[PDB]
Amino acid sequence: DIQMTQTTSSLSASLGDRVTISCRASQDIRNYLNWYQQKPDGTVKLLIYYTSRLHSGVPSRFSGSGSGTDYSLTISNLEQEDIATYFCQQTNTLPWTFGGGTKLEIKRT
Amino acid sequence: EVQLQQSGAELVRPGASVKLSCTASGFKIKDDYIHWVKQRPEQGLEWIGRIDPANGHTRYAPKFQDKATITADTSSNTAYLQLSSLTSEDTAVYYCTRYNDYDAFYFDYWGQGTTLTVSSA
Amino acid sequence: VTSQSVNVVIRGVVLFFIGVFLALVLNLLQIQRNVTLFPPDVVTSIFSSAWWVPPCCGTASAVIGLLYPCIDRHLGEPHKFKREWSSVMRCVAVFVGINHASAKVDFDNNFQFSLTLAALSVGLWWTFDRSRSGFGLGVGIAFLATVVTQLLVYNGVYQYTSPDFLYVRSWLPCIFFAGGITMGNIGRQLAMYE
Amino acid sequence: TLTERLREKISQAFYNHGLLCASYPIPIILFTGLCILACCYPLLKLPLPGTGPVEFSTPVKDYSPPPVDSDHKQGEPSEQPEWYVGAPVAYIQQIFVKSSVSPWHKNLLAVDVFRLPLSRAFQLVEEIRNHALRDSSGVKSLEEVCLQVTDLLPGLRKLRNLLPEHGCLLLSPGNFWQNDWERFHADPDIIGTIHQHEPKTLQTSATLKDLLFGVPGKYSGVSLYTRKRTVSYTITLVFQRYDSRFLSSLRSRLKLLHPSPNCSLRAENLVHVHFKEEIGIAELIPLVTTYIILFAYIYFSTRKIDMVKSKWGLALAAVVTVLSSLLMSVGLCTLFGLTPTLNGGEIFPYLVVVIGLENVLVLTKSVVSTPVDLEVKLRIAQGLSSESWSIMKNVATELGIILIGYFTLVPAIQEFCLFAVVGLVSDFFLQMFFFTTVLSIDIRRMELADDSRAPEVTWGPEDEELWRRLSFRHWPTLFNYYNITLAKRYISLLPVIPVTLRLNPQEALEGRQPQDGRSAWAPPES
Ligand SMILES: *[C@@H]1O[C@H](CO)[C@@H](O[C@@H]2O[C@H](CO)[C@@H](O)[C@H](O)[C@H]2NC(C)=O)[C@H](O)[C@H]1NC(C)=O
Ligand SMILES: CC(C)CCC[C@@H](C)[C@H]1CC[C@H]2[C@@H]3CC=C4C[C@@H](O)CC[C@]4(C)[C@H]3CC[C@]12C
Ligand SMILES: CC(C)CCC[C@@H](C)[C@H]1CC[C@H]2[C@@H]3CC=C4C[C@@H](O)CC[C@]4(C)[C@H]3CC[C@]12C
Ligand SMILES: CC(C)CCC[C@@H](C)[C@H]1CC[C@H]2[C@@H]3CC=C4C[C@@H](O)CC[C@]4(C)[C@H]3CC[C@]12C
Repeated sequence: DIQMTQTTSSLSASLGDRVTISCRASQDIRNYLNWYQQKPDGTVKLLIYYTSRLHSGVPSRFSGSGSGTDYSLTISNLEQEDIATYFCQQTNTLPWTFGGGTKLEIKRT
Repeated sequence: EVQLQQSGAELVRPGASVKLSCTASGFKIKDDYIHWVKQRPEQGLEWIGRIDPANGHTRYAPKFQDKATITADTSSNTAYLQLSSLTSEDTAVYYCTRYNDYDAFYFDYWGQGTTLTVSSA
Repeated sequence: VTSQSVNVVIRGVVLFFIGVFLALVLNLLQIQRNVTLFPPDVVTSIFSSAWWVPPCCGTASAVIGLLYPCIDRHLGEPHKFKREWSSVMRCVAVFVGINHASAKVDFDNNFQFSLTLAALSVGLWWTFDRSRSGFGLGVGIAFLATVVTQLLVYNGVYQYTSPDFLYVRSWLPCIFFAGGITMGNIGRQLAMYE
Repeated sequence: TLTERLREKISQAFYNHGLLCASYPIPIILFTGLCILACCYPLLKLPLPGTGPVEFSTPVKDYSPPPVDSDHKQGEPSEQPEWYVGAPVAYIQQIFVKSSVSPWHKNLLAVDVFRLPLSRAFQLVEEIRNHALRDSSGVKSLEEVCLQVTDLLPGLRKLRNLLPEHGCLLLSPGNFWQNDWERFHADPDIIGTIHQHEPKTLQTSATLKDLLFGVPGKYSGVSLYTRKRTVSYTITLVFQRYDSRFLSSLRSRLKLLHPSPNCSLRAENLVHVHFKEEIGIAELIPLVTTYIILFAYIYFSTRKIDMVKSKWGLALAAVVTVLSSLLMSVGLCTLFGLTPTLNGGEIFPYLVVVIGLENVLVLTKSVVSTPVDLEVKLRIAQGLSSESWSIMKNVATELGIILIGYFTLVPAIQEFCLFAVVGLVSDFFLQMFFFTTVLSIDIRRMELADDSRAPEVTWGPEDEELWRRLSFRHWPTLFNYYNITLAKRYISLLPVIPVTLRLNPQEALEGRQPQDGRSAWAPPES
């Protein structure tokens, strides 16, 4: 029943910059929010679980924070391999719901 | 080390049934649940359901309670998702997934995804 | 002045001590079939079950072991079959073994006790003392002394034992006869020694 | 009639073989020595000497309760001990809660060392009790798996409200205040109420504080404040059933709530602990009494003899004869096709007194009464002719009763009598050969002669397996309070779940109650 909303569908950012991604839960989810990165190739990888725990092999460049209904994901310096789409998933109520997803891109002109 | 190889792309006329497959390499499916995730091009990721291969207990989302059935076979180390009465709304990529931690419930390892298309053609 | 007076008291006190010690051991031997979750200490073994059974049984042993070596002398022809005291040690060993068995053996409570107990008792009799007068004395004392206390505990006023109830419905008479033949034999061996 | 003819025949045979017995002093004793070993010794290795495994380790990778009666006979090379058969009484889960504080300062008091960690105990217990699987196939919550207990034993009224009842068996330091944080906060003597029931002297049974803390006393003493340490306790969970999914979920939830840095606990194997039936001294007094009765009997059987050369030789020979006969018989019982599972320890003295020494003793009298002075074969011949039919009748009389003894339906008596018959026949053979040979050699020889940093939390290999540093009566005392026995059964100990708490010294200063520097309790003899 819980709906996760990512208002910023697209977030243009330059290489080497710090990028923040935020999604809002319809209700309190008790710090149960995981972040997934889907490459344009279609592969899906897990970045952050619980609310800020780094998964094995994920670079320390990625970090997360938040509580209650507001959560955020931060990237220290945007790399070329970090140009993908990111989803946030809640694991508080059994019908797990994913976010709308946000896509990153590089600045032009 | 741990991989979840999936079947190939599928194209089936509407009204029939499709049985997608997921083979697990690097681990035994008795240890963890197996999940199926549907991703339409713009509707975003959706949760279909899961099965416990060691017990056979399955649970689905209310949307897919009747549309989808999930089965697994321990001996072949594979899990199957079957869709019945295919309709044009089912054109999406389907991901086979497990999870390791049983409190955080994070989908640690994902399959490559199988594109499924339904049309009269 | 006379030897009888200065020896009867010694025999009686030694037999009383032996009887009370043997009964103290046998109380544990027959009671330890089950134990509480918390085991007790060694000191509590004294006066473990009954308040006044040690002295009464000890004085009964003393009186029986002084009377038994006297009936034969009154009749004549004292005992000569098992003069050696090692036979008496065998007697007491068999007595404690019988008590141990009755503590931790189980047979058919009907139609088997009357065979096994009687057979072992008569076997002990002719193994240790073939005195026919001794057998008559043992038979005439055993059940006669058992029945009065059995009726007393069956009446319900002093019913301190549940599993006995009616007389001639337990293994006690055989053990009582075995004790009757062990005591008395001990006393006559001591009397013939001194 | 035939009686005198049979007597003459048996006496003639006895006289004839006596010369043969005396003719070979060394060969016959060598034969006896060889046969004693050959008949019984090689199969004596099979019985267990008495030692056995008490702790069994099972990997947590895949665990199922052992089968109870799947096999009529257990496999020989199987590693599973004889007690590791049925389901365990309960599964014990320990949650070791270590803690530390930010930089120590002088304003902290001794009561803070107890107040700061135990404050979170109520919250931790509440989290454990309310934990549930959000996505489960089998069990859901702690209620369906916990070992329910109704009430304590009668006479333990003093422990009411200090031990759980009418609910899951969960032990924690919060039991001192009945898991009421308001009561704990309002309590003005934390150390006093913790050590209220502490015995003034050493006691074998587990202390109530030890039971509730689940930790050896060196980690929970008041003296830690001198070393700037902090009290560490353990929330104990007792499980009637095992659910790997639920246990893993509980561990993961606790690790998420209170992550423990630099923790490398293996959590690899279960431990099964089997508790034997403890035998008190009450069951031992008859045993030593009958042993000393046996010693008195054998001593009185001896000392009734006079030897031409020795004074204790043939008596020792007779004792060796009976001992070796019974040792041969207890082993040959297996070859007879009968169960050797009898206890033996209490059987031995009654067996010896039943076998007796009259037959061996009576042989010596005529032999030493033989009037022959020089010849030894002669002395053997007349002595054995005199003893003829006597030992025969003695042995026959002693053995006839045993058949009727085992003709009854009692299994233990039947086993005793089956041992007794073979013991008696082996004793007869051995006294017929070895004793006569040794007395022959004795007769032969006779005539021939004539700054100030608070220590950090560590999770080394000593925190794991901490239960084995508890009192040896810890678990039996805990289960006995609820009328649950471990005498014939075993328990399984799951790996400990580490929990680490970080504490703020400013918290103690803010919650500093008046008169906190004094307490009625004082560490005795320390
Ligand atoms: C404590 O447990 C024992 C068993 O260990 C109970 O004893 C049983 O009692 C019932 C009647 O209440 C008998 O039918 C059984 O034969 C007894 N079994 C044994 C082994 O003694 C005892 O009743 C329990 N007591 C309490 C207060 O719970
Ligand atoms: C000596 C004469 C009187 C006959 C022998 C009787 C004596 C020696 C024997 C025979 C019966 C025996 C008793 C039989 C049963 C019990 C109940 C149990 O708690 C063990 C002790 C006790 C109380 C025994 C003590 C010794 C005893 C009294
Ligand atoms: C020499 C004789 C005549 C004197 C009296 C003998 C005494 C010692 C005997 C006779 C009757 C016996 C009692 C008869 C019945 C019972 C009940 C049984 O469950 C335990 C032993 C007990 C309690 C016996 C104890 C010993 C006893 C009191
Ligand atoms: C006719 C006469 C000589 C026969 C005497 C037989 C006696 C000595 C035998 C026959 C039955 C035997 C008992 C049978 C069973 C048990 C139980 C066991 O746990 C200890 C030994 C014990 C207690 C035995 C002791 C000796 C015993 C009492």
